Amino acid sequence: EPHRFPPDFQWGVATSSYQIEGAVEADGRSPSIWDTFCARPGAIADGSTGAIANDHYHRYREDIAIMKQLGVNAYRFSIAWPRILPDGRGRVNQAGVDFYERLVDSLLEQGIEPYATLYHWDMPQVQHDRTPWYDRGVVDAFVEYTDVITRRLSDRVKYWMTLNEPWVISFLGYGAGEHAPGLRDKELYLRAAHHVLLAHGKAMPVIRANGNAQTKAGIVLNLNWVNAASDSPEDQAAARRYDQFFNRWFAEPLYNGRYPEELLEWYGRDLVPVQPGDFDIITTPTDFLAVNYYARTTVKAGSTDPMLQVDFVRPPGEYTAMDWEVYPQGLYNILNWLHTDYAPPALYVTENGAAYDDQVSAAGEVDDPQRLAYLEGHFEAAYRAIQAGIPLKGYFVWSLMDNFEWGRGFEKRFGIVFVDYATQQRIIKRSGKWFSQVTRANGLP
Ligand SMILES: OC[C@H]1O[C@H](O[C@H]2[C@H](O)[C@@H](O)[C@@H](O)O[C@@H]2CO)[C@H](O)[C@@H](O)[C@@H]1O
Ligand SMILES: OC[C@H]1O[C@H](O)[C@H](O)[C@@H](O)[C@@H]1O
Repeated sequence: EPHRFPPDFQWGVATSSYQIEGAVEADGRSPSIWDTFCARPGAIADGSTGAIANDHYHRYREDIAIMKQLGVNAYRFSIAWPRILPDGRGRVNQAGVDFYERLVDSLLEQGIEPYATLYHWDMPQVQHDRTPWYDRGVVDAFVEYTDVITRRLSDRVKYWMTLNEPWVISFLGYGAGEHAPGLRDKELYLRAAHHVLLAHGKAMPVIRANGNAQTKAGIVLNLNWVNAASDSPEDQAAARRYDQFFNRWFAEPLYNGRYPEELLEWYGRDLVPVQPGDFDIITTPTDFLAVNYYARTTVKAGSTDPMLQVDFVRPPGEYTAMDWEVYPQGLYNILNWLHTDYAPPALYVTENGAAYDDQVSAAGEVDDPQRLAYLEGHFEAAYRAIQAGIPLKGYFVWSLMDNFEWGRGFEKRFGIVFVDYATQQRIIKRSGKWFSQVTRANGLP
């Protein structure tokens, strides 16, 4: 049925700075909101921190040799704000810029296109003390950081992403208390949600000004396929509300200068601190939309989430170790929705992958058939998306290697490369050896 991807398709792997880098005190780095959040009891399921992680700081060169073995033509990573501006603003930490210059230099000389995420959830603690995401001052703080780092790197970085997953930043950070800084307040979530969009909009012309005519920028949304548990009229209303909350809350502002009206009303329209010209800033034209896709969420009328009055149903099917339903059709559905409704000139899958229990065999191999089947089904959905005329330009697997899985710690392994945390040994997994032939064939056997 299906083989070959377009000739210039970007095959990638993805990481974030706090998840892989470690060396949290090295070279003038100040603590991030995650360094502080990991101290909180019950915050990390395994009681771990990102202090060491994969030691990608002291070890990037070896990790790039592994990407060459995987045959990626693209690597997606984040830049740690805590290393660039340790005081949050003002004094540039030259050693911090240096690391990202060495990283980008070593990537380009191995022919790997760098895709840089500016914010992947690791705001300096000291800056959070002045401007939490719910404080409108955060916008100019982020623009300043954007300005400093885009001035140093845009000679060599063409592809820039503003913020990773506004929903996670605002709801998990400020609404559910599950992510740094660990606050639980409807108003704080809605304000943080708005300042993430504004921070995205205000950064766009700074990225373009500090670049060339080749510079491309956009935001990264997490989007999952949402499913009504039944056709009961109040189960379909529950699903519609969770869809608005999860998928439409950022996409509608970015393309149509509006929040989803009925959920805005349900919340209390006043809680969102919209000022004049905010939607003009939020709608600033992007070169692409980056999508982070993992699962189908099936919703019923209920009160688990008391804010949304919904319960979650697990339909019969396959579940990852995160307890996420495997649903490749979902990826095709999300990409087609975005295509038909927002017509972005380019789409990237900047994240997709799965956590399964990995073991090193006596032979020293990691046999992950369930991860391999996850990836195969989703690459298949992406291939169908391209055949339907959807302008998908690349696909980045989450993740290059096992890393700090935020509130799950190291117990959840998303790598196509295994990490023995005892020694920092990388073992390419079966899923990784298969990916290595997918990249070289530029499609599926
Ligand atoms: O760790 C479990 C975590 O899962 C969900 O959060 C996901 C979300 O579905 C994704 O779209 C993704 O980008 O990021 C999240 C981080 O894992 C749950 O909603 C969340 O409460 C839960 O902690
Ligand atoms: O929580 C699973 C994934 O969610 C998000 O998409 C993050 O960018 C990634 O760091 C994490 O692994």
